[PDB]
Amino acid sequence: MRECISIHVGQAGVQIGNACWELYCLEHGIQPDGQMPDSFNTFFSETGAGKHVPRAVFVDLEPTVIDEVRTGTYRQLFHPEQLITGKEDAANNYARGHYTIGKEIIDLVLDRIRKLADQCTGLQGFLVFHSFGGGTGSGFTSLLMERLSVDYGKKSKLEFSIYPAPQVSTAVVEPYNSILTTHTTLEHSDCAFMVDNEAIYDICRRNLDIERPTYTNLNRLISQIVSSITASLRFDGALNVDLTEFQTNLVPYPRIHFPLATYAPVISAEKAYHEQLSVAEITNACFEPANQMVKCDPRHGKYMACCLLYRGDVVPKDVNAAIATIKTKRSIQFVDWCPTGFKVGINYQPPTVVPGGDLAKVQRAVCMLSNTTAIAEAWARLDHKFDLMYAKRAFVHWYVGEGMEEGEFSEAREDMAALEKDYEEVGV
Amino acid sequence: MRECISIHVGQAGVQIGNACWELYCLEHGIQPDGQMPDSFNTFFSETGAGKHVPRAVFVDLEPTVIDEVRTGTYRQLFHPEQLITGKEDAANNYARGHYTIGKEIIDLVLDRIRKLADQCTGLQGFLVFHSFGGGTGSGFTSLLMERLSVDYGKKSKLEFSIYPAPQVSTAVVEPYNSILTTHTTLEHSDCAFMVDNEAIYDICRRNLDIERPTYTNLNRLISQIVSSITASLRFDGALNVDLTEFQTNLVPYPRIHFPLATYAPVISAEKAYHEQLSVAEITNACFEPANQMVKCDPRHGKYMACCLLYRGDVVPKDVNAAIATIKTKRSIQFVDWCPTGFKVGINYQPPTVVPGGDLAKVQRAVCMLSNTTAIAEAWARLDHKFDLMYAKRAFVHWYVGEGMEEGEFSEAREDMAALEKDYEEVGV
Amino acid sequence: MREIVHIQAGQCGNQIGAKFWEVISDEHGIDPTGSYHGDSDLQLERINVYYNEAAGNKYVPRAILVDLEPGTMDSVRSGPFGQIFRPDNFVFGQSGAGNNWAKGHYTEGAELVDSVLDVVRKESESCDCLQGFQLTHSLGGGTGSGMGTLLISKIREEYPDRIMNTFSVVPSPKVSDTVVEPYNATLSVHQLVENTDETYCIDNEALYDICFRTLKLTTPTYGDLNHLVSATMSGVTTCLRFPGQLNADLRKLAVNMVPFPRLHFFMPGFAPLTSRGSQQYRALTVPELTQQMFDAKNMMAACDPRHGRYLTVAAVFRGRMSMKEVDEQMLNVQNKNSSYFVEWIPNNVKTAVCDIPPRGLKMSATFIGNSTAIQELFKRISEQFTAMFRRKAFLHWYTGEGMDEMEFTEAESNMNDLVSEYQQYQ
Ligand SMILES: CC(=O)O[C@H]1[C@H]2[C@H]([C@@H]3[C@@H](O)[C@@H]4[C@H]([C@H](C)C[C@]5(O)OC(=O)[C@@](C)(O)[C@]45C)[C@@]3(C)[C@H]1OC(C)=O)[C@@H](O)C(=O)[C@H]1C[C@@H]3O[C@@H]3[C@H](OC(C)=O)[C@]21C
Ligand SMILES: Nc1nc2c(ncn2[C@@H]2O[C@H](COP(=O)(O)CP(=O)(O)OP(=O)(O)O)[C@@H](O)[C@H]2O)c(=O)[nH]1
Ligand SMILES: Nc1nc2c(ncn2[C@@H]2O[C@H](COP(=O)(O)OP(=O)(O)OP(=O)(O)O)[C@@H](O)[C@H]2O)c(=O)[nH]1
Ligand SMILES: Nc1nc2c(ncn2[C@@H]2O[C@H](COP(=O)(O)OP(=O)(O)OP(=O)(O)O)[C@@H](O)[C@H]2O)c(=O)[nH]1
Ligand SMILES: [Mg+2]
Ligand SMILES: [Mg+2]
Repeated sequence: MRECISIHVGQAGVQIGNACWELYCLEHGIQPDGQMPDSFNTFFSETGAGKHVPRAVFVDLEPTVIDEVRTGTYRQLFHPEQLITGKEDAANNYARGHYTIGKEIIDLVLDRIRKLADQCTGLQGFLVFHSFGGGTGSGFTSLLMERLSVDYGKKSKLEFSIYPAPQVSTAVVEPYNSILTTHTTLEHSDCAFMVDNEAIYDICRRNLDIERPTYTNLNRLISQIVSSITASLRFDGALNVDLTEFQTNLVPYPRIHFPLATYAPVISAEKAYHEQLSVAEITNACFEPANQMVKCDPRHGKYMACCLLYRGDVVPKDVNAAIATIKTKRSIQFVDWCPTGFKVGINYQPPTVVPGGDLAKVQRAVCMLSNTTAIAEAWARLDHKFDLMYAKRAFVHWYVGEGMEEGEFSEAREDMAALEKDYEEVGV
Repeated sequence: MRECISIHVGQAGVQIGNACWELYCLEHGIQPDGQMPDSFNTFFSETGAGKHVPRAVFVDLEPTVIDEVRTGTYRQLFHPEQLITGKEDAANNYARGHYTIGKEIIDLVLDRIRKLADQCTGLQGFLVFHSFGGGTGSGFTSLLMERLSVDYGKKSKLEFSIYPAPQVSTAVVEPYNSILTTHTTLEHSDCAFMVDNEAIYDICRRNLDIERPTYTNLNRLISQIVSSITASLRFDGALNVDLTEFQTNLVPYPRIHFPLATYAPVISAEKAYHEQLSVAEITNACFEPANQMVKCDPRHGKYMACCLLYRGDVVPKDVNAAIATIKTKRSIQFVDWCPTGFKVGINYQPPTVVPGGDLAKVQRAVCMLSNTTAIAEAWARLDHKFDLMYAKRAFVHWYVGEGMEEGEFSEAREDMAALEKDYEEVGV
Repeated sequence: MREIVHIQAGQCGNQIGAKFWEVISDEHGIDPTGSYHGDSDLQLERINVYYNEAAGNKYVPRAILVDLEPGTMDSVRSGPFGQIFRPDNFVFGQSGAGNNWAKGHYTEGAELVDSVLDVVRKESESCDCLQGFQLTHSLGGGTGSGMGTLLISKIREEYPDRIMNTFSVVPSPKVSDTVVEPYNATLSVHQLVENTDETYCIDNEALYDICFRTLKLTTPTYGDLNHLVSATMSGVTTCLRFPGQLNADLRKLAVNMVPFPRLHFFMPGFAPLTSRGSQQYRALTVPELTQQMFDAKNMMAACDPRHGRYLTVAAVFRGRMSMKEVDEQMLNVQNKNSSYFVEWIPNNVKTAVCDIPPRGLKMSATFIGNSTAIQELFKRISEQFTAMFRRKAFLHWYTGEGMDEMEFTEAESNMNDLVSEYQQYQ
């Protein structure tokens, strides 16, 4: 009755969407053939006789990553005119993904978005998974968001962006892409949650006792976060939220829309036997800085808004008791102009466990979305690296040979300076 | 509903804790799996469905002693985050435990103490097990007592310390560590019970008729004494004490808090068949010098406070008659400023026997604690040893190369001279 | 029409109050669940002094239980006759006193006394017209002395025109049970000279001596001593509950006993206490009860009553007896040994007779004496105090909680003023 269209662009989007759709087809008992041997209408569409096609569009510029989805275990599932592919990749070059390569695929993917948005009645918003450092995951994401904000007006539009780690890095033309993308998407998205690779590496080392995690464990954790967001829409609870609540509750001014996400409890199968995981314990474990999924410290800033999403066997009285005993501690400090700084949601259906994974079975689980002023410090680091690679005009000719003049870098630097000034203003 | 947190530091504290948790699991019927087929609440925390985990923290700087606990038959008992280790031992160097190596651990063990003490509602005090003659057992104990007296304020903090013997010794630099830790812990502990190795060797030689005792027999006797101290909390009795009363009865002046402990009746199964063990017999027999578990002469000093803890099948009338006929004899003489010098506690549950052990089945049991002026003489012996190894500056460079000046030794010997003058002052 | 509420504070007061409610509920004939099953009619017409009607002929006591650790509360609740009380009357803390007077009066009692006084005020609002209160405690520890003292003072500032009794066991001469015992005794007596109407003094040693020389027991527990104390309490208040030929309630005993308002420390006793072997070798006559009352080794406090003189004596007899015999024998035992009685008071003895005896006795008697030789007890507290107060021993545990040394010198001067007033009249 109320629906959502999920778009995955780029390699990071395709792999996070692989883990997410595996989790979704496991939660509602659906086989990879599409048949289940009714709430799933918020994500699926019934095709004739016991066949469910999902509402997903997978788009990419390189035909190597999608053609492993078309021959994996989910060959039967997605519709063949939804997995759109290009011919040549962006080559970590935002000028290729915005101007030259991306503009022969955008009309076809917008026709598929228009066709999937006519099979609904109560369309609530889109969900776009993408990275920051990559080529198509920045340029094609910003072009897609610009066209969606022109065409679809005042509907919701959330995001999932991969935040670049401070010390750990793969590319070298990365902060160019980050500053250009954050300048261009600053006027079209509605909210955008952040996750960092290095914090999830440290989490899987310290908590889950995994010494060598590959990308499957990281994508499983990201999928757990998206599942905890949308499980207030897929089931019924005592105190429930939907997708148009978050933009009203977490974004005070229309350019501060980067909250960071946290999950709890993340423990192994061994240390779960020796622990009682009540609501006060997991509420306190959400708030200690060794468990954040972005490598920054909330002690170096003040909270502007906090939103908790609970699942399982929780009663609201000790939820209120736990938030009460959180609000007295001095370790945690909230901002002055916001005395009511919480938004509470409680759902009934517990989280399930994907077999072959690394998580254990728990009854209760929390997902936190926090909008804090610590993330300004992270912006500082990225800004500084830009200046170094703009001090000597390094790698600029690759971008200016593909349809971008030199002043765009100055514009992006000025807008990131303005954003750091806005954060400093509302914080200090 | 009222609890205690026990911390074990160093090898001697870890092994005494091994015997103590073996005995405490044997008393209340809990198997080493942590499942029994509610008094144990004062020591064990219930975890979900029939699992009781202990309230203990094990910490050492060398990983060869905790690993036997992590692999031996109590593998399934403790929480695996409560068995903390390092990488390099203190090497009998007080400066390596207090200053250099011992500071990479203390934030972790303070976090574990803070995370265990938030699950309590009636927390009554701590119990720290350590020796004197060693490196981490003196340095890490002093630094931990500093942090606990700063953080946790007015709660009672007890210690169980191995006192160095007159003749039997292992290390060569023992009196240095003893003088330094006695200077440092004198301002944060509330009561520290002293036990000796040589007197337990003579008790096992003469009473039990064991001619070659290992460390296991000594740790069984120490566990019996600590169990008799805490049985006033784990059970229900006619005239019962708790953990806060001991300091108010045994500590007249706030720097005389070194009492010595005794247990009775300690016999074999061969002499147990030929004597009736009346309450008057065990009350007169805990007051003889050949049973006192510190190698000293109680006839050469006058008593200041006594505390008797009875367990099993006793009635109060012959208890008071036995104390009355104690105070009529001439050799057992009390001090002038204290006409009332006895504190009595009586419990119901008899002492349990460990299988394969050495103690006999008996119904009545006495624990005695005594605060007397004999132990000043023992202090004098230690100071004389210090003086000889301070006439030639022997072994000092190992200390001063790790972060301790040459002023601390003169300071600590000054405070030992002050404490000797205090004992002689209140005596004469 | 005259109702009494009951407050028990401490460990010793909790045990004695538990045995008291077992004895009283056996005497009036109700089950451990609270249902009435009596065989007479007189067991229910004057039941309003201790119990409340509740919803289908169940009667609950008018008792209030307070302690600083939950151990004795849960031990009293789990035992027999534990389902009688109302569960809102169990008030407790979590901390514990540690046998400090100061930790009971100043540190934890200040947080518990609000809830205790709210329950006392509600039970006092529910009653019609009360006679007074009573409290059971001990003068040797920290919960009993400190918080019973605090509650006594608050109740006197709220209800100043009632009679407030206290049944308090005191420290023993030969052998103690706490090292800081005379400190607690001196400060608590310094408050109880002022703020109470009468106080009954019980020893643990004289109870052991009655249990050894007269009752000829081999193994006495604490249950037997708390039964003796409860027998004396019920014998004191029996004239309120049953009709008698010559009757006397609490205020009558107040008016008769204390000549000057600070001399309200008595010594009680019970009769007949016989063995199981020599039970069938004696009679049941009033001369045997009277000679067993005025006897030195029967007194429940370790003071030799022939070391001074008697001020006033009260005697409460129970059963069906003859008043000529009673009054002739009080005359006989008063002119027999005249040196032990005050010269300037004629006919020292006060007499009362109730009809219905204890459960299982043909006849009984209760003795209450107000004598001068109790000064000996007070002497042996004060000198002990001065020994420790000549050296400031054990003092910093009290001084760390909020007291000064001037309070200790004030309390010693108060107790020596009381010994002076006792030596005045002999
Ligand atoms: C002296 C005597 O026989 O008294 C017994 C009690 C009875 C005591 C009984 O309760 C015994 C007590 C024992 C001496 C001690 C006892 O085992 O421990 C307790 O807690 C007692 C006092 O309740 C126990 C269970 C007994 C035997 C005795 O209580 C005492 C000695 O304090 C008591 O239950 C009665 O019913 C009394 C009724 C008649 O008055 C007589 C007797 O009491 C007296 C003092 O005269 C009783 C038969
Ligand atoms: N007649 C009884 N006297 C008792 C009993 N238990 C203890 N005592 C007496 O109490 C004294 C020991 O301390 P107290 O109980 O008086 C002080 P209390 O325990 O009430 O306070 P806390 O320090 O808060 O525990 C000592 O004189 C004992 O003889 C009992 O069951 N009966
Ligand atoms: N958390 C997570 N990060 C990934 C994953 N795959 C790639 N990344 C990160 O994505 C960034 C690289 O940019 P990509 O998104 O891979 O580039 P692209 O989308 O394939 O587009 P092209 O430039 O055409 O290759 C790096 O920071 C990677 O660490 C993944 O599976 N999980
Ligand atoms: N009763 C008893 N005494 C012990 C035991 N182990 C060592 N001791 C005594 O402790 C002293 C030796 O110093 P240790 O306590 O072993 O030093 P440590 O605590 O291990 O600290 P490190 O120097 O880091 O190894 C000697 O007096 C021993 O008699 C034991 O297991 N039981
Ligand atoms: Mg690619
Ligand atoms: Mg070692």
